[PDB]
Amino acid sequence: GRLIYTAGGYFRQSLSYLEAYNPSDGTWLRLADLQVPRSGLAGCVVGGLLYAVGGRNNSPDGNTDSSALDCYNPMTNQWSPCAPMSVPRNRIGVGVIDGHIYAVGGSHGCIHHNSVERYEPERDEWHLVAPMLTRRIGVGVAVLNRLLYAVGGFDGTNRLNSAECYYPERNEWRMITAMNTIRSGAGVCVLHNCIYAAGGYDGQDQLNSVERYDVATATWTFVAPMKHRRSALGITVHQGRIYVLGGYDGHTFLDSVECYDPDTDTWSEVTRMTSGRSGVGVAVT
Ligand SMILES: O=C(O)[C@H]1CCCC[C@H]1C(=O)N1CCc2c(OCCO)cccc2[C@H]1CN1C(=O)c2ccccc2C1=O
Repeated sequence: GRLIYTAGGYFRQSLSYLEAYNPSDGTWLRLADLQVPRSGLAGCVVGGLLYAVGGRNNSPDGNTDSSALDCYNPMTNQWSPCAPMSVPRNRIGVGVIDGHIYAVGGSHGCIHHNSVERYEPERDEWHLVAPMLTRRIGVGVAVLNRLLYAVGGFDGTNRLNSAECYYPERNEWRMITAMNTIRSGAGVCVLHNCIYAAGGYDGQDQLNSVERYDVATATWTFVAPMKHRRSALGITVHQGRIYVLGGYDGHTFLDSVECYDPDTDTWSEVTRMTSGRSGVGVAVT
């Protein structure tokens, strides 16, 4: 009985919502709020515990980029703060290998990070690893074949279609094939040995198209597009299906949740969030 957790987001100001969707019965749970409201964060799971990483607190009182790591235990319904990152990271990407959380790219004020760092839950310590070849904010991250892929984003001057690949054992980055479309704030995940890149922003318009990286052929190819255009969308996989949650379409903050079936190559709206939002962090446990 794994649930889809969504944490934080933005709608007029940065949000503190933690809510859990159940794809079996379609119910939404109302869990303990984040201690600090955050947008542009990322979510992940290690050892049955949900982690909220980075982001930014937009309010009427002002703006503050977050270096925070906070840990949620579904058994206790309690948020506990963890050791902070070396620097604040808004519009962050996150991935997990051997129960270690990688925090990739993002912004602090005018700075656009190429730097990367790794968290050890057993020691409660962050440590820097080799930096990315490109500065990326709004970067999508995916873990495949025990390698951490960084996909798309924004380097301060240009929106990016390029992508690169981290090698944990060698501690080095390597550029892979570039995407068909330029994407910042895309939903990036792994399903059936492929990296999917859904939606995002190309510089002009928000996108509904989805493309899929195959490792053997080393090529990106398009699959069925989403019903609604969206950037800054939450994304995850649950029982062999991709779920995209919310986002921004240039005018509206979406409450819509669409679900991809790779067998039929079709998207469909499975539920709606309790309110519309963009820039959420998502994970499953
Ligand atoms: O971070 C920010 O300074 C804030 C500024 C206020 C709007 C929210 C937030 C933002 O700008 N976000 C959301 C996070 C995010 C992102 O993070 C993914 C990890 O969770 C990756 C790529 C792009 C974005 C953007 C998308 N976005 C909007 O929602 C939006 C609304 C109105 C005008 C322009 C924009 C826009 O550009």
